[PDB]
Amino acid sequence: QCRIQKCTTDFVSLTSCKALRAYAGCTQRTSKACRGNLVYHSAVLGISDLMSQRNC
Amino acid sequence: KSSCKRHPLYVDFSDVGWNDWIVAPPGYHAFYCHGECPFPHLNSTNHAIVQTLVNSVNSKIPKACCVPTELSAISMLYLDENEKVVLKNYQDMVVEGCGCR
Amino acid sequence: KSSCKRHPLYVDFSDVGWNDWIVAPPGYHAFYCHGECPFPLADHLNSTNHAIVQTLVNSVNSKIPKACCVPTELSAISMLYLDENEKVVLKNYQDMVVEGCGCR
Ligand SMILES: [Cl-]
Repeated sequence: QCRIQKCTTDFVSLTSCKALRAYAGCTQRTSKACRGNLVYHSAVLGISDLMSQRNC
Repeated sequence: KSSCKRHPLYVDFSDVGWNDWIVAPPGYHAFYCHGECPFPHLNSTNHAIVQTLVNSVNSKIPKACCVPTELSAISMLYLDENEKVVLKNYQDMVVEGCGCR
Repeated sequence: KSSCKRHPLYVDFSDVGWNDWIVAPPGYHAFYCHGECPFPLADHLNSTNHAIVQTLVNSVNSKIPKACCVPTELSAISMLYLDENEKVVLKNYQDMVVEGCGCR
């Protein structure tokens, strides 16, 4: 089902625009099964917000 | 300095850009918690009592924090792949009560 | 700005004047929570749906504060005190020790 938890733990461990790009794809894959997920819909907004600040 | 209590907060889903997936409602009253957790009645853990006493002796240790201690669910509508409406109950969306933790 | 995490804190009961009733221990490792609950990261970490929302609202309007870094998992300790009969009484005090922090 919704796998944003797996995408998040994977990005958070990397952070401790190469990890953001990997996290943007991951969330776009599980996107279909995350259709009504609050933590996913915040992640889409979160990733988008870090693509502008810092811009890459 | 104003003490720990709930404060009103209407969340308009279009303002946070969540109107791209939430069919209904257009927003809701979430509320929020804010205020001082002072040494001298509030809902607090034993840890929050201790941290507050430690803070009164050493300022470098912060006071307990004013956070939601009682929350309630709301139901929202979204769409599935087929543009069919799906109702879902989202837990801990509304603040019923604040406390020091 | 450092993110939400646990920080060490030894509580010496004499320093808080609680040594007038707590026979044992002389103190304990309480710990404490501190740090920013930022928009991308805060989500999980560990947070309620309200904390996710408040954090998103804050990223749009700063006048609304961020979620707060508080203990989300606590554990108990046992202490010794005296009753009226000057006899030692053991008691387990709940939520004394931070095991984990989260954004609420
Ligand atoms: Cl809590």
